[PDB]
Amino acid sequence: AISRTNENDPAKHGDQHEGQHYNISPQDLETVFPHGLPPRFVMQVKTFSEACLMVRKPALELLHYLKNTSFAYPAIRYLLYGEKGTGKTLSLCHVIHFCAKQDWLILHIPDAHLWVKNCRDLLQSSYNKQRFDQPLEASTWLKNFKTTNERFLNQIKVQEKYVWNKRESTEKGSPLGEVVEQGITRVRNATDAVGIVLKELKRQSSLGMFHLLVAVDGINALWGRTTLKREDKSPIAPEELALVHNLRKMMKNDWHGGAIVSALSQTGSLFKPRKAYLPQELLGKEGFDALDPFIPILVSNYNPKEFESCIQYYLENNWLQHEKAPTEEGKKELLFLSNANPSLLERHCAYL
Amino acid sequence: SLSEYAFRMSRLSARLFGEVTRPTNSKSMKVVKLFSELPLAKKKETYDWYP
Amino acid sequence: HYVDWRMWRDVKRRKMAYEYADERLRINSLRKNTILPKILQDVADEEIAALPRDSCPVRIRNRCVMTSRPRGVKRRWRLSRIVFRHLADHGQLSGIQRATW
Amino acid sequence: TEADMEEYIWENSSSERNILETLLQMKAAEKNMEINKEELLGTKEIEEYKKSVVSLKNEEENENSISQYKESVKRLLNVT
Amino acid sequence: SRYSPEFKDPLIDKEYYRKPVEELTEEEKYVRELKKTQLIKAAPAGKTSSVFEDPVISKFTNMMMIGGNKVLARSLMIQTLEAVKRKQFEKYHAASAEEQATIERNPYTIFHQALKNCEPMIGLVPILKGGRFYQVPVPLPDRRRRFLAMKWMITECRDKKHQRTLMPEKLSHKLLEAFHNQGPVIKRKHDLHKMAEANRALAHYRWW
Amino acid sequence: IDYQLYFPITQDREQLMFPFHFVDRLGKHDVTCTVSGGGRSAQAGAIRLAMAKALCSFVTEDEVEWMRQAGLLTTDPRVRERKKPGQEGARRKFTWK
Ligand SMILES: Nc1nc2c(ncn2[C@@H]2O[C@H](COP(=O)(O)OP(=O)(O)NP(=O)(O)O)[C@@H](O)[C@H]2O)c(=O)[nH]1
Ligand SMILES: Nc1ncnc2c1ncn2[C@@H]1O[C@H](COP(=O)(O)OP(=O)(O)OP(=O)(O)O)[C@@H](O)[C@H]1O
Ligand SMILES: [Mg+2]
Ligand SMILES: [Mg+2]
Ligand SMILES: [Mg+2]
Repeated sequence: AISRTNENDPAKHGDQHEGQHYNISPQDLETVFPHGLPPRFVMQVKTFSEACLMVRKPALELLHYLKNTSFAYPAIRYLLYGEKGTGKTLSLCHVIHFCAKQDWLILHIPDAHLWVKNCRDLLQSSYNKQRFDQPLEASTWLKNFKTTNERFLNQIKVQEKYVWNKRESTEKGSPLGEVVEQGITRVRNATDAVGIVLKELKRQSSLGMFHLLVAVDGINALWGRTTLKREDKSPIAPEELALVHNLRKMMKNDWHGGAIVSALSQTGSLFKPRKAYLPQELLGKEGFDALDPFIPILVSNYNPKEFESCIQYYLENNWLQHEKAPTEEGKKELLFLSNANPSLLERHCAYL
Repeated sequence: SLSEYAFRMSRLSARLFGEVTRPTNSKSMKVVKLFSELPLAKKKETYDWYP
Repeated sequence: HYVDWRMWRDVKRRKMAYEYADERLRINSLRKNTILPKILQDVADEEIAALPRDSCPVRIRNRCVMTSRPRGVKRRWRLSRIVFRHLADHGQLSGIQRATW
Repeated sequence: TEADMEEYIWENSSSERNILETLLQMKAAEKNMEINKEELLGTKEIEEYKKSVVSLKNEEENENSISQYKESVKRLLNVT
Repeated sequence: SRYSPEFKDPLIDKEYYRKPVEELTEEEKYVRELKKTQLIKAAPAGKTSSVFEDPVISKFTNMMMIGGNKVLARSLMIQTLEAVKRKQFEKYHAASAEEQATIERNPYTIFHQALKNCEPMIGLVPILKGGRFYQVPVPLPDRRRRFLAMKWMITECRDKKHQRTLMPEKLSHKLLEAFHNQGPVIKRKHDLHKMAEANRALAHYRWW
Repeated sequence: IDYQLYFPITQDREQLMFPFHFVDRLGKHDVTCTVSGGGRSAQAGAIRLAMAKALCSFVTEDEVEWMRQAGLLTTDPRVRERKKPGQEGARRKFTWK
């Protein structure tokens, strides 16, 4: 097994592990990645009965910044950009697994394009009547956020009195867990509970209690357009949504004690061309201005070394059954058809 | 959905190139199209159709 | 000495449409707007409807100039398909040939 | 307004305000009294950071201009 | 046809040309020189010289396509191959140590064998004798039975009995049932075999 | 634009590979083409034929004859057929009453 690495702890990966897959344990997979992993990578975990992720330079470069990150300075925004199917989402997961092991607080937005499209029950808010709430989409996230950070939900305590209703309110000094549970049980104050969670975590982080990781995949949704419509069939702007308005506050570098890692994505985007992958094109003027200053990190296609170890992980699990696959001439066609592209290569090998 | 600078600039261009200056709707712009073209009946293909 | 009375009627129609072209244009201009009062537009609706019917251009018919055929007419030559082909089949229409491709 | 300008100007812009506020929180973390606008802009690092934003906004955006802009932000934020 | 009779069909086989001149027989050697003089048609888009090219999986894709939408017909075929592949891996991890030796995981070997288990041997052809049509048993040719196997599988899946099931899940389920000699497509072959063996008394009406 | 980006459909990429795979020299040349007109599948075929013709200068005479016998150097003459005045289509006829 030249494609696997025995070091399954992401705090010790380096340049000598590049190209080798490391093993994410089942306990960490359910806890760390309830909703993060791509939908077509969970078929591989379910079929291979193991989640093995490659160590590449994008994540190694980004792990080297989060180790030497000063927690006194304001949070630094890191942006992963690349062509379609290049692994930026999976690279982000690599960093979420590095920070979860070090008792960070993981604020993981697995796909932010889902909040700006195909919303059936778009209730008007009660805390502010100019904003709309998304109860079905905020309560699905709280259940996963609770799973990842179950331990901290009791240590962390709120510093204000949040009134859900005249009858029911949460008093200063409770556990944050109560806020989360309120939003999961009622599925109508959830959108307001999410806003409280973001506000408390951001404020407390600066104090120094816990390190915060804001992992937002598909971050070009926040400053784009929506396909949601009002009762009068008028387009809704993204800042009218209460869930999308509170998430822009976490992206601003007005707090310290944490890092902001995000990843662009044209898959699921609105009113963007297929070949658009650069930050300005996807983010736009509004997005670039808000994020600026930010550190963009490029994710590219498999290089020759990384391409061979991807095919040795598929051949070591007997996932390439066609008798010409393992030969030297069969790999030249896979390399050509995919041009060393993880998704195109992984989509062409699924039916061999 | 235009800025004051852009809107006023457009008005300025409409005065130099001899366009409409006041805000007029689409129904009232046919008057510009009725007097800017020759009517069908005065065209030479109409009244000199036959030998 | 026109082909038939149907042709002769159109000739008058086209002559009366040329005399009232301007008068009708000036009166419609008032009607075709949202600026002038309805009171004035209602008076112009009665003035343009009192003019002879033959001044209306929608009564003009593009017939053939040789056989006065109302349908099957080509506007560029003002001829019917039957008269056009006759001259085209004898090589009398410059540039006109049969198409094969 | 800015929407009417057909050419991006760094002066009095969001980029100049964002990087200027970011550099003031960095001084407070280091407990320093060097809080002068003119001095910060004078630095060469700022000159390279404003030349990259004015090239991304005006000129064609390519992978070479996103890497030149990245190096200018790693010196201001001390991200060696 | 825009091609003349002179034009001959091309040979995409890549291992044929490589054959050494020493192996070339006198008849074969002659052919190779003759082809030089002949004009050759342009290879169509459907078939390439890849190592994964399967003529049976390309013909089955063309028999499902509707209105020239080959991107969707090919998409359904690959999803079906991946569904057969994923369903056998799920039946292989949950099987006993000695049951894993008899579990096929190659979707192609399943596709070709399932279609071979549906090929009928004899068919019924209506023959006019004495002013009446008799469904007399006639031996189907090799191509006919290969075509009927594909047509029946696509008709069964298209049949509107499954209310809301996607073709990849339907075609994959029928291919795994025919692999084990089960299902309606196999039953449809038996019903044609039971009617050709009951009406064998009229096996002399035919002449050819 | 990189070919995989320009040609998303695999079939189109397969056509591009065909010439090089046949002469067993994949990953040995750099191609820069510019196709104009037609549609998705018409552009690949036009590039295949151009690459194949330009790849005959870097192969032996015997290999060029094999390419010819494989249909890689012939221009497909199949083009759309015209519609006739009295029919629904090029060859389809209106329903006979
Ligand atoms: N239901 C409820 N939600 C609250 C309450 N206090 C805060 N929130 C949630 O927390 C979010 C942030 O609150 P706050 O800091 O006051 O920000 P804001 O009211 O939105 N003002 P702005 O949008 O201008 O920054 C609010 O949008 C709402 O979602 C409360 O008492 N009840
Ligand atoms: N580091 C890696 N280890 C293992 N597989 C990978 C890795 N990177 C990419 N892949 C393969 O590529 C596929 C797609 O990767 P990913 O979902 O990260 O693409 P993406 O960059 O997010 O694309 P999009 O822009 O469409 O979201 C994965 O399902 C996986 O099979
Ligand atoms: Mg992604
Ligand atoms: Mg009217
Ligand atoms: Mg047709």
